[PDB]
Amino acid sequence: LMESWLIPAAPVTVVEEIKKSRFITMLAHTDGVEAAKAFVESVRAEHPDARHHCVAWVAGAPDDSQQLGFSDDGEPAGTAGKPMLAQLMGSGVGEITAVVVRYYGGILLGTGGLVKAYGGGVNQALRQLTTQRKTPLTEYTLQCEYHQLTGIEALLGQCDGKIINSDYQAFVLLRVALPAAKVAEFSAKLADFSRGSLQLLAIEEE
Repeated sequence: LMESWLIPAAPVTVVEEIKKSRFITMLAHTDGVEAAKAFVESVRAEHPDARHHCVAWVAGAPDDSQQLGFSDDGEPAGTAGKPMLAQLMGSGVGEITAVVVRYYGGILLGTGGLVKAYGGGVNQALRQLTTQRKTPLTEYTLQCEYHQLTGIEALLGQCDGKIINSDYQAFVLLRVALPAAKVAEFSAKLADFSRGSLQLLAIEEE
């Protein structure tokens, strides 16, 4: 992927009136697909009386990792889904999802008309989105002894590190994650803790 990226620091909600109809775009931070799906429910729930609830998202890598998605929910194919996705791709903001909510007003508009209501809707919201940088943790592996477990968890946590997954065999096989800034400080701390016999390694297979 890439070093770091920007993500949403706060949700956004904007509304608009097109030919007596009611379009309400709602943005928000969503890391991963469950997250995206998570608030589609809330926006649907919240507006049962609205005919359509079109979606789109990126689970940001940002635009490097394609955890991209969309949906028309009854609006003419390629007219309520892709348009809003291309805005999210246009923004260059990872980990975000969008929902347009349609309340039919009695007057129907063309294929163009729908595209400017959906694509455009995500466009307006995007003008009010506040962001924040996000440097993802780096992941390494580390084989230690059981009598060093608690000790290592603690050192890890002091370096803003997180123990990803454990494997309890004859020895402990740990998959750790920590800021790439703090690796050298962690290694040093680690070596002093074990008299230089612990060996932290950088993942490779994937």
